This record gives sequence, structure tokens and C-alpha cells, in this order.
Amino acid sequence: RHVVICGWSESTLECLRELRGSEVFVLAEDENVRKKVLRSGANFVHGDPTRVSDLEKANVRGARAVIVDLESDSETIHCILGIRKIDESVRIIAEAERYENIEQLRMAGADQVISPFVISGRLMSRSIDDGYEAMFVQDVLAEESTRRMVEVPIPEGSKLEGVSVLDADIHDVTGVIIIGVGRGDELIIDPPRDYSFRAGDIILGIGKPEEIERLKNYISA
Amino acid sequence: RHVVICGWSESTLECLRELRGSEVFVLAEDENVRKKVLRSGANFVHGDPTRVSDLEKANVRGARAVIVDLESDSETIHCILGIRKIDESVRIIAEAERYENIEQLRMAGADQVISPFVISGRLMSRSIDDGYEAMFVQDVLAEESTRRMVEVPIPEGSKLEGVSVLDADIHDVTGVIIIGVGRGDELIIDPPRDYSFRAGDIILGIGKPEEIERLKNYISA
Repeated sequence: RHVVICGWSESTLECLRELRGSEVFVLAEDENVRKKVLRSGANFVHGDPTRVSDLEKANVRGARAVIVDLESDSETIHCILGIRKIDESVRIIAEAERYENIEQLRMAGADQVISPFVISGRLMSRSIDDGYEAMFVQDVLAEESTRRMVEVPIPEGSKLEGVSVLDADIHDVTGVIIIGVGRGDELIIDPPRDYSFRAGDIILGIGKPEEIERLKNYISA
Repeated sequence: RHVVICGWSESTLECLRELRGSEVFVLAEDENVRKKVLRSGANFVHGDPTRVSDLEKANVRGARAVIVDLESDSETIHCILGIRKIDESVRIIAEAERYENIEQLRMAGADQVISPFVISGRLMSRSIDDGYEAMFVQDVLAEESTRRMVEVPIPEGSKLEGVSVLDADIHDVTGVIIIGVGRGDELIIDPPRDYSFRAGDIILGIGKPEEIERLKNYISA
């Protein structure tokens, strides 16, 4: 139960924020960050996120998870090869750049890629006539709104346990847009109204925090 | 009716793809790209996307729109200052990095920012326990799926014209998740079931292309 980011980013300052769990460790070369990382509670460790020795000094060993935010795409792969050389077990999340790599990135031992490159390229390609698309993404995702995505754990013998998505009627009862259901690590985006909820599932929906609360209550034991 | 990107990116190769309109012009310093841009039909112009002279040689004048994909964040601002020095009229879309800048970026003359930085940082912060969130984004957005976002123009005196969102019941009829409505450049994410559709509105929803077709047909004149 401890988290490790390795590599600095203009979105670590942000990463580091809503990430205040038991322990957060940061590995970077650029000593310049020293002040910033600490000035946010979390822990700084100075070194090369590709050197094995260093990842170990970064307590990669046993980590709740490890996040790899690096300039180069090859650097990422290396780091990962070095990461699981220590832990065939830790969760790996990596931010990626090229598409051609994503696969390789994963084969290398990565669990989640992210490719915000590929994201932007399309958004803009798509946002020629109107940024309506962009706006949404800009809001739920770029944080410009309070409307956010959520995940909501269906708890042991909830009221919604054993209930069709039609019957559930989450949006009309609560006002959050149900968009997909997680179960045992496969998201079934846009689930059919004949899908029973199984206690242990995870509702991925989108909305505001009343809306989300209301959800939480509705699907409570 | 002509589009101009200025600046190269691993997501221009992708940008350039689904962007094959009347004319696409690309401005960059790195001559290395020459072959690639052309090997995709579009037009290459060699120069500095901050030099006024150059943007003009890049036909920034009169553009259907201009997309600014640049390494530095200051470079972007400059470019934009230089862009509208030629056209207080063109559409500006810019990919951004820092949050602190977004505002300034816009004040500078930008219409849509994009900040895929800030996006990733959160995703991963959020995708510690499960990438369920990430998966979705990875799919509709990172292009890993065929489930995509859409915009759908409500046409003159459609069947849905003058009809409540409740009554519409888009998802149950067509199977696409209605998530927000564009009208005169303000997206009303998650619209209330008491919202009448006004012919000229734009449905922002998410799904597969049958689903989308079906939508198109349903809201046809």
C-alpha cells in the first residue's frame, strides 16, 4: 500500500495532488524539482529511473503501484524492463506517446498505457467545426468542470444486486449517466438493459457529486 | 475552406489522416518531415511557425481553421499572436501543456485549448486501482475501439424538432448514449429531460456507427 511515480511532468504537480495516499515516492534526475515534490508532502528520490539500483531505492519493491511518466518512449520501456526485473507483481501504469509503441510498451510489462498524444491529435482533427467534443473532454477530463467520471463499487448484497440495467434506471433516478460496467477487469462499455448487476461490479458513469452520492446511496446495501 | 496545422507531432501523422479536406498545409522547421506530410497528400511548407512572414506563406490567411501543435507553450502563444496579427477571424485550435497557461493561451487569441498533459496526469492518478476509467478513454478517445464520440446536426424541421429529451429517448431507440447538447457554442452536458430540441442543435453522444446511423435517421427530416 504505497505508490511510486518515476519521472517529472507539468502534470506531476497535478498528479501529486489528488494522490495523497499512504506514501508517494518520486524518482527523477532533474534535482530542480526537489522543493516542489516535498512542498507537497510526498517523497523525492534523486536518480535515473532506468537504473535498477535506483528503482529499488525508490521502493519499487512492494508498491501499491508504479506510474511511469517519461520524456522518451524508449526510456519508458527500459524503466519498465527494470521495474518488473524487481516485481513481476506490481501494477504498472505508463504514459505513452507513439501508437506504434503501445503494444511493445505493454509486452514490456506495462498494464495501462495512456497515449494523450493520440488523444489530442484526434480531438483537434475532430474539433475543426466545433469544440463541442473538446468541451466535454475539456470538462470531465481536463478538469475545467466539476462534472467528472466516476467508478462506483457495487457492495455486498446491495439494493441493485441482481438487477437489470433497464430496471436500475440510474440516470432517471439519480441523474448520473451510466456509461459502461467494470467486472473482473473487462469494461463492458454501454451495457445492454438485459445485463444483471453482480455484487462486485463497478459502475463507470459520469456526472456531478450529488448525482454521484445519490448513486452511492441507491446502490448501498 | 482550407485547414492549416503548424508544427510537427507524433500525432500529426494521425492528425493528417482523418483530416483529408480540400487543403491541409503544414508548417514546420524540421525538414525531416517533408517526405511524410506529402506521402499523405497534404501540403508542406518549410519555416518557423512564429515568423509572421511564414504563417502567411502557409496561407494562414482565410483558413477554414488553424491548428497549433508545438513543443513549447510560449512558442504557441507567440505563434497565435502572429496568427491573428494576420486574421482576427480564423479559428484557432491549440494543444497546450501547463494549466497555468490555458487562460493566457486563450487571451492570446486561441479558441480551443486541449491540455492532454493535464488529462493524462489525472487518468493515471485515478487509474491506480483500475484502468476502467482509462479503458473507456483509451477506447472512445485513444481510438482502441470503434465506439467513438459523435456530433450530430439536428436538421431543418427534423422528426425530433420541438421534442423533450425524455420523449426523444435516444439510447433506448437507437442505442447511442446521449451525453450533452451543443447549441450556439455552449455545450449543455447532461441535458435535463425537459429540454426541447431546437432544429439547429447538435447532439453530442457516444457509440458505434450503426448506433450513430440509426441516430442520423431518427433525427432526419
